Amino acid sequence: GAMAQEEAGRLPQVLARVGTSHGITDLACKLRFYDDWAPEYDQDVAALKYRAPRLAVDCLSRAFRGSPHDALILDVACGTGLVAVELQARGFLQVQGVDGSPEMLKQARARGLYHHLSLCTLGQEPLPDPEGTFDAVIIVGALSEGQVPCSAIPELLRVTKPGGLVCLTTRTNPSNLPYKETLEATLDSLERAGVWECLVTQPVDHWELATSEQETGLGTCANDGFISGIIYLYRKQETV
Ligand SMILES: Nc1ncnc2c1ncn2[C@@H]1O[C@H](CSCC[C@H](N)C(=O)O)[C@@H](O)[C@H]1O
Repeated sequence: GAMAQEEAGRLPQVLARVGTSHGITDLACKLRFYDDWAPEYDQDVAALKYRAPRLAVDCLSRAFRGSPHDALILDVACGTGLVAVELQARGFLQVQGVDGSPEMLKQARARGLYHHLSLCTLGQEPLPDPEGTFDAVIIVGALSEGQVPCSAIPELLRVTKPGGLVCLTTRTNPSNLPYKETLEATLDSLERAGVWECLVTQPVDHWELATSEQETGLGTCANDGFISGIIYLYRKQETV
């Protein structure tokens, strides 16, 4: 495909391509190309100031009545080694998930924090784990924008049991800035439906990028008007 299937089906392409299989050398090659930029992505989060991992992990435990020790936690391809290392110290002794880049997998798997990690990118297709599997899931830097199509996230929720916790972070408004409010309304519909109930939304640097204290004036010279980086935690299956 081109441009990761319009900056949406990127990962989804991998499941499509991995279906053929029987190509460990090239399958690694494709991932190897992704990992080429990978290091450039790491520094990118620092520039974005994704506090999520710090507050995100803390917030989950604060709202997570169950112990990550006895509960089964889930992490996605965006389960950066450090989040897991912090997760372990946080009190998570049980973790499962899926990741696309071996380098991303190496931190998690080689770390020895994740009980079981699986290679398999996706996005416009269901998550690898089954429903009612893990008591909670925590992914960072993966959303509708070629990485993890926001419709698929709810699949992660599906693999999460009721009363569980789902934690995610990425660019809130990479595009469709007004759609965020539309997006927020969508969560409420799911909450109302009973699928999941929004708990809290942790602060980030997303507001400042789109809106500047000075004003609209010289907007282009201000390099502002786009909201990015935000974290939030939702409960699994709850009433309104
Ligand atoms: N469902 C999924 N399965 C596997 N990998 C996924 C995934 N969703 C996102 N990813 C990961 O997201 C990255 C996109 S391309 C790599 C860029 C950089 N490593 C980064 O962290 O963004 C890959 O590392 C890929 O493994």
